[PDB]
Amino acid sequence: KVNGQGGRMEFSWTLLDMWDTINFESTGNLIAPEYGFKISKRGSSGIMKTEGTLE
Amino acid sequence: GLFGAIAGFIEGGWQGMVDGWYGYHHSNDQGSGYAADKESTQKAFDGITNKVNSVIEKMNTQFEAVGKEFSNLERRLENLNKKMEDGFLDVWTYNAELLVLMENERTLDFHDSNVKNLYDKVRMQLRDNVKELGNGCFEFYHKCDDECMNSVKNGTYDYPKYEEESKLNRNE
Repeated sequence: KVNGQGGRMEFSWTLLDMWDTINFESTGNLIAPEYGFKISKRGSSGIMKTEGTLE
Repeated sequence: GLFGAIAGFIEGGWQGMVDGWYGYHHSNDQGSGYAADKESTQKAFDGITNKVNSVIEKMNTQFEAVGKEFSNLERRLENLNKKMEDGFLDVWTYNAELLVLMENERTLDFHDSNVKNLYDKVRMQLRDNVKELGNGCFEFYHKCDDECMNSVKNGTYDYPKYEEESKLNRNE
């Protein structure tokens, strides 16, 4: 039991190109996206690991 | 020093010259005071600025390490990433500390050379019309007043003109 849960959920992701098409079909055990994230702004950036807060 | 001028005979330096790095002061019955060399000081200053702009800009490009995350089945890849980034930090750190040390030492001895050279430049000019005191000062076998002191400074003190007065004036 993990979080009182013996089951698990395996998630996967992909980048869907502009003008391309994504297809799901399943007979079960499907966790579906209600959403997708369009990339708006692009640029040198990063993920900073810190315990600190924004001033 | 390496050229023996500083903590060599000159033995110390003059808080009384703010005019530049090195230079002279004289005793003329006419007058006395600190005046420092235009050309030498200028040269040294230029060379130094060139040295610092040469170093600080010799790392313009230089290694910069940003981020990464690995799974627990990626452990080798992680260790490799770590060893590499660490490795480069070590490398550039060494390069920097070392370059600083060298350029420092070379800078100080550089100043030495400047001084000793200025001195020898004066000596080879005035030579037999004066006694070298060995302390880094020139005692006169005649009077050079001040215009001609400044002629010593400008580089032509007109040797043969003052030759004779000292030629007989010396000995004794």
